[PDB]
Amino acid sequence: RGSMIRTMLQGKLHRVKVTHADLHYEG
Amino acid sequence: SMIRTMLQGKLHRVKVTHADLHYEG
Amino acid sequence: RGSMIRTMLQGKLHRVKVTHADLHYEG
Amino acid sequence: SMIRTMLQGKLHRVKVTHADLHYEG
Amino acid sequence: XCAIDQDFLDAAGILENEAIDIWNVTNGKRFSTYAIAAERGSRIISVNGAAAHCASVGDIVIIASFVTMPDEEARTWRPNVAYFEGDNEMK
Amino acid sequence: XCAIDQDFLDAAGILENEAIDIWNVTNGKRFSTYAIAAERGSRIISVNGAAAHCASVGDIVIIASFVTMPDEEARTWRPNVAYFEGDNEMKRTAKAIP
Amino acid sequence: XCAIDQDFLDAAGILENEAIDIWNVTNGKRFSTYAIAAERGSRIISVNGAAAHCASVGDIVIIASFVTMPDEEARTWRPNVAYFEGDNEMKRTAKAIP
Amino acid sequence: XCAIDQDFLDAAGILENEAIDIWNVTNGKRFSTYAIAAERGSRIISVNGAAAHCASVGDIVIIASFVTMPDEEARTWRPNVAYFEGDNEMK
Ligand SMILES: N[C@@H](CCC(=O)O)C(=O)O
Ligand SMILES: N[C@@H](CCC(=O)O)C(=O)O
Ligand SMILES: N[C@@H](CCC(=O)O)C(=O)O
Ligand SMILES: N[C@@H](CCC(=O)O)C(=O)O
Repeated sequence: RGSMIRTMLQGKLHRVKVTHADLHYEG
Repeated sequence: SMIRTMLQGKLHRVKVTHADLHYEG
Repeated sequence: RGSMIRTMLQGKLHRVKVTHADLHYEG
Repeated sequence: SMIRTMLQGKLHRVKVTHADLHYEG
Repeated sequence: XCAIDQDFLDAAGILENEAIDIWNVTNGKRFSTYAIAAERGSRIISVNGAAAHCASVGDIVIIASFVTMPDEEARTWRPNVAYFEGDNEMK
Repeated sequence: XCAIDQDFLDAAGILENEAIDIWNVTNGKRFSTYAIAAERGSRIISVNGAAAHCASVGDIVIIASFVTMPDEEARTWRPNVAYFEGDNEMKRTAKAIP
Repeated sequence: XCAIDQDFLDAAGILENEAIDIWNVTNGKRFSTYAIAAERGSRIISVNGAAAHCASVGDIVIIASFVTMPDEEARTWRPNVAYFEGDNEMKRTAKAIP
Repeated sequence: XCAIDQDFLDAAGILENEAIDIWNVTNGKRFSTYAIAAERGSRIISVNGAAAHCASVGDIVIIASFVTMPDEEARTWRPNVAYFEGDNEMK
């Protein structure tokens, strides 16, 4: 009860390359 | 015990209609 | 159990003026 | 039910000793 | 802060006084503030206070809120999305 | 960080060591730090440490704290708001002010 | 926002609609958005919406998610890490890579 | 990311893989990353990956972590602070 709660790295994609960029994305 | 932060909702591509630097509220 | 948790404005100081600035603060 | 976000701890005025843009870990 | 037509808050599940992220498609700025209700049907999106430095009238923005929940629930969670065009016409 | 008169903390419901967001109305800078109590009645707002790059003496700022709670409580939640004018003179309403 | 091959999401333990941080190694920009699933095997990383101001095709990024948990679980927690090279070729270790 | 002498993590209660905020006193930049342990006694503070764009060797920084807890506990909570001078000499 009342426990102190940490924010932890859950997971990561390390050094993936961006494949597409869409400013006008409609979703 | 693992708590995730999730998108609750969004307003997609709304336009700003007014800007009020001096707002009092 | 499993309730969805919101992040809400708890309170605010509205349009307070900064009185001091101390880059080299030691606390 | 109201949960606060609190400073847990801090390292005050440490100096950066190394920078590694190409880190692999 | 950002005042938002109540109909739009209703559609997105965003609450008055909730933390919101604003992502400005026009100028790329990203900031975090809280939501205020504007009159239903007004179609208003008003950036108030310091946030006025981050958006101008006519800028296109995305306004988002986030919630926390356990992983088991998060796996099937569905966000509330409302889509706009033109002069803040929903759909 | 930001040292704040304890009376101002009480009015806004902000706790010593609580995370705070500071939104600078004068210069538009937005940053996150934590609250330090200053002496009651001092009317101090002191930006300390790296935060001193983001605000100057005389700047007008909004200092906010956020808390988490379930949806049902969130739907009727009332934030604690304090309004200022003049020499960091505190009021309970908006609404009064030049 | 950021659409990401579902295989990459599985490897990192990231969920559709989860908040993610994106740290751009190429240009130094740092931003927070949410994850969208792209088709399995597509190898897609697509920055959509306002996020397209912060990353370009070819940029190298780190995409992270954070979760909350009590201290005792945090002290033995192991993040799910996926390492990439080449044509978004995924590896389980660091450690292999040019 | 940021690799930090384990003694320093021990003093501040900061965990390996915990979210941390870095506030750069020298150049004013502010960013968020996660902690990695460096060898105990090395006195290392290494900014890795994208974070290298935000700090240079010799910059003075403040590194902080935050936790959540109920209001009743938060009222008496005490953070773990370690103070440094010179070449990362604690105290
Ligand atoms: N200055 C706040 C506005 C909040 C308020 O109106 O008090 C913002 O900047 O985002
Ligand atoms: N430098 C921190 C806070 C720590 C302190 O100086 O008291 C701030 O930058 O916002
Ligand atoms: N514009 C948002 C996400 C919403 C979308 O375009 O799918 C981003 O900016 O990061
Ligand atoms: N690029 C991360 C480093 C994390 C990692 O090493 O994967 C940062 O920018 O803060």
